[PDB]
Amino acid sequence: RQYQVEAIDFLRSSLQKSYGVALESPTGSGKTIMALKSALQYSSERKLKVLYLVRTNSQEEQVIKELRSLSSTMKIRAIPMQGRVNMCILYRMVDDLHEINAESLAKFCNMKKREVMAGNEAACPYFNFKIRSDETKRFLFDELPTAEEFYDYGERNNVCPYESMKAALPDADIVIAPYAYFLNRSVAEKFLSHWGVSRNQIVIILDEAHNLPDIGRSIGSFRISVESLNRADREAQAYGDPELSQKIHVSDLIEMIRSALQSMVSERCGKGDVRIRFQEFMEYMRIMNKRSEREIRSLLNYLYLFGEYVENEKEKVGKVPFSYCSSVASRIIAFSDQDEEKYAAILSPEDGGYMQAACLDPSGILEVLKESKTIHMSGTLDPFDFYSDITGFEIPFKKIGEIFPPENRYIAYYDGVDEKELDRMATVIEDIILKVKKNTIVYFPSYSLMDRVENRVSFEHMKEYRGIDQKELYSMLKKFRRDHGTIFAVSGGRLNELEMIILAGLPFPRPDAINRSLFDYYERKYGKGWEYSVVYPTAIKIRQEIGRLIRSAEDTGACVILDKRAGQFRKFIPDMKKTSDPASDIYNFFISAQAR
DNA sequence: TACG
Ligand code: SF4
Ligand SMILES: [Ca+2]
Repeated sequence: RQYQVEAIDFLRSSLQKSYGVALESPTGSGKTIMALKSALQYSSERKLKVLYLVRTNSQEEQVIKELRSLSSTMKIRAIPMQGRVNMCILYRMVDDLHEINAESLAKFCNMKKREVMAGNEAACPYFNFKIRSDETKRFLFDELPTAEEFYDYGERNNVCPYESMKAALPDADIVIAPYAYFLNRSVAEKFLSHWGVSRNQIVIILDEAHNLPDIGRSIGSFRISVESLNRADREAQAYGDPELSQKIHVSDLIEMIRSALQSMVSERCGKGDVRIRFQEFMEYMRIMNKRSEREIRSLLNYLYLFGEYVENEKEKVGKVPFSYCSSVASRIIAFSDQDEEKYAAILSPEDGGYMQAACLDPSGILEVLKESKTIHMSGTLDPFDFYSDITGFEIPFKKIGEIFPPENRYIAYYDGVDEKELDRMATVIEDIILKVKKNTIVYFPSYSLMDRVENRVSFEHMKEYRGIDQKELYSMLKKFRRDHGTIFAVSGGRLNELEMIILAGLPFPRPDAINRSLFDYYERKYGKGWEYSVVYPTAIKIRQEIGRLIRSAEDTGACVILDKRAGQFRKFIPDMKKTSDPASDIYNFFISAQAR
């Protein structure tokens, strides 16, 4: 109700006079409706389309549900859009590649469609008149499936989801797409073109925008792994392993690359990840092979031209024209030409060994979004100054504070909590749990600590473990909402029903190379390394978790933070109490709330 | 100064 009116007003007027707007508003405030109504209002006046970017299928389904409602209220021409990597049914049938890209799939699809047009309808049996049928268009526009549901619909009806989405798109006013789809600039431009629209002509809603920095860093980062090298090696043998020069064959070049990477990892990586200089890869190359830099560069160029050859050979024989040689050479070459200030060259022994261009500053990647009107929504994004510096977005901001009765939520920190430190941490967690007897999830900073703590004990509990799983995460959540007690999980993972959360320590980031790189970056740039690389991400983590506790005026919930250093976060959690025995303090809180 |  009332919080929504003033937020919509603020969002609407802000768009007239700025390139975007940022709204913080708590969980349960209806961010997606506030954004939709503001954007639709604004866009109807000026004849613009609306693009809603989401990071996960869960954010996707939330938005698509809201949009389905409005559909009765008003006429809503919305579809999901995703690229061929997720929506092409055919290629995972005819091939099992371990890496893929959009361009290889365009070439592959276009060839399949030509074969179908030439009268070989079985070449791709998904490419048929149904792509443009009233049945298909009605299901998209009237049912408004998620991309997952539409893929499932497409399999069942023998019709291609990708092409169907693309055919409906000129007639969509609203598109729900992954950040990863739209922020791929190559893909983006084809996509705007099939939409029939310029960047000037859209309002983009950035769902859960507090992730925007990491979404930028992630799409801006790339790596070269040993395993990628190995797949290139195989590809080289299959395609003739030609001389690139001198008496250096493709496989020799690959061996040079791999052995350099392996030597770097063996000599440089101690405790874990380490930051190196970009030219160091080249140095190893030069010294191990007694070659100049210009000679190694020429060989890398020859390796890319070889990959071009492989893509061409694959294409003409009907395969997906993806080349690991091409993919590897372009990453090695880009790795060596990277902005030494905005990026960190990172060496890791993880996953068999890799080298990475870690994008430290996402403002560059995120900048194309300024060509559109943007709406940045999150529960978890003040101090805006921090967001602005980091994203490069200088736009009006409004915080909707608390909308729900403050007495229905108890947040506290306890300062009592090494091998003795664990035993205390466990004893403290135990009293709270056994004594309070309510549906709880305990968040740990690390899996190690989770395990270390998961004895002493015990009480029944479940664990968002190791490499869950996607499927298993659902069975787990569903268990927790019925035969329901205590869940353990880590702050990195994908996490009435939820009544308590216990933070077994503050989820500070690991002091690894990337994080130290980010610290150094923001320290050199703003003298705020600690604030931007440690404090702000941790506050965000904490609030996202707390935020799930109350999603209604009548919802009840407690959170306790088992950490001395928690008072430091009051400036992001201003209502937080200190406690000296949280067991009883919390216990008494739930009694009070039971009174009505 | 202060991150697992
Ligand atoms: S029509 Fe669809 S399924 Fe067939 S190749 Fe193209 S994208 Fe893949
Ligand atoms: Ca190519």
